Amino acid sequence: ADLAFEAKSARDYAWYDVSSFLTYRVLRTGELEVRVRFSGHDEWVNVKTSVRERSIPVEPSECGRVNVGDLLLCFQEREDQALYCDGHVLNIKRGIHDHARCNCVFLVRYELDNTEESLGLERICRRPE
Ligand SMILES: OC[C@H]1O[C@H](O[C@H]2[C@H](O)[C@@H](O)[C@H](OCCCCC3CCCCC3)O[C@@H]2CO)[C@H](O)[C@@H](O)[C@@H]1O
Ligand SMILES: [Zn+2]
Repeated sequence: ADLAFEAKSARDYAWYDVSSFLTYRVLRTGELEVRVRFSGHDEWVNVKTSVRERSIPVEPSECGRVNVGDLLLCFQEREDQALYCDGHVLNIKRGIHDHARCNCVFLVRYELDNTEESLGLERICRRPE
């Protein structure tokens, strides 16, 4: 299977699945940027910093491969809005569960503002590798 990607947006700092790439441009400065179309509107995003390989769901049977200090894309639901953004695992309370669903609790620290939330596996994706 081929590489899929996600891009970070300058509007909200959240990551969105990239559908396709349209063109590119070089800045006076030398930074390279890329015009990205999102799946589901259109943006210039820095290649080095704001585009990476798509995060990957964790299945309950493999919840053990998530550790502290791991970087994860987290579904951060609030008021109304819901953003997928980066946080790091600070701590894990492992639960008693089978392959069907994971009741482990992952305390994450969101990178942007250092706020803290407790998430289920269902609201986190790991990074490749
Ligand atoms: O590249 C900058 C940093 O992040 C990397 O991940 C990112 C990396 O940033 C970025 O350059 C690289 O961009 C690849 C973006 C894909 C460009 C687009 C692809 C479809 C059509 C061709 C053009 O993606 C890496 C993942 O392949 C690496 O994880 C990191 O080591 C590296 O320093
Ligand atoms: Zn688990």
